[PDB]
Amino acid sequence: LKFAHLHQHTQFSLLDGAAKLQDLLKWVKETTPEDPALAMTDHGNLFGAVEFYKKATAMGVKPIIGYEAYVAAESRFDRGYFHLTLLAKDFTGYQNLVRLASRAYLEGFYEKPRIDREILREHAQGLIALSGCLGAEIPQFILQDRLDLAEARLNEDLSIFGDRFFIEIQNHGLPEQKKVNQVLKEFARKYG
Amino acid sequence: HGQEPVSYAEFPHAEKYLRPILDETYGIPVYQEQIMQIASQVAGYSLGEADLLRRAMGKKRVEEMQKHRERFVRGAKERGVPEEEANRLFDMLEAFANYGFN
Ligand SMILES: [Zn+2]
Repeated sequence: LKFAHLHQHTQFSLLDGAAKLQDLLKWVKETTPEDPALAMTDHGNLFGAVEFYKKATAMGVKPIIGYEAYVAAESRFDRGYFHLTLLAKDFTGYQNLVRLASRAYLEGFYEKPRIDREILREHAQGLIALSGCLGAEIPQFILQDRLDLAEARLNEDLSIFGDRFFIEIQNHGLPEQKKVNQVLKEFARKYG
Repeated sequence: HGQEPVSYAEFPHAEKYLRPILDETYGIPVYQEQIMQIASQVAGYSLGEADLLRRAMGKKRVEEMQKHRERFVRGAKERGVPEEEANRLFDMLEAFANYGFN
């Protein structure tokens, strides 16, 4: 009964990232010998992608090029934002992550590099999406006691990704996660 | 006037805790001490901590109320209620806490 982190931040998350690229991979290697996997998901950037790939593969761990996108509330031209974990399915998905990253800085940069559900739909091909942390869209609507918006937003994302969308469940010692993970468990169960 | 049964069909499992307190005032949690007694018995809460729990409702802090909700349910399940009533009991307690008199 084994585990593989799909939501992990490295040193390349410049503000809040404290996990170095070398010592992180060996911990994942030493903890799980059998087919180790790790996903680099940093805050609105794709800096370590190549360095993470060639060092992970150098240690025998399978890399998964991720991207925790800052998603705009409505449009990226608006001048806050929301979190959303995106994972590369295949090389088409890698190219689409590279574009979403690029457009975050070039086009939709206000405070952070932000993206849109418009352009996410444009570059959805080859991206496995997750529901995200407390800072993400659906979990935040649950905290606002607006279940109708959460579900409405869930339908919008399901129109984009289809069967590639998933309900991210994470638990620390936090009372907000109990209310969210409960309501996410219902949504998870309702929509297959 | 002796013209309505003071029933507790909304909280059947919590009825045995609710009655001894609220029968003196016909089911309506009017006083602050009644909300503390409910809180202390139903949730296995300390009577001194029930005083703190009243102040948290009075202050109505944004997300700190959800710490007590979790605390309330944890104890509530251990006593009798099926954690469908405990959350909706907290809705009643917080609602009548605003106009709760000493
Ligand atoms: Zn996040």
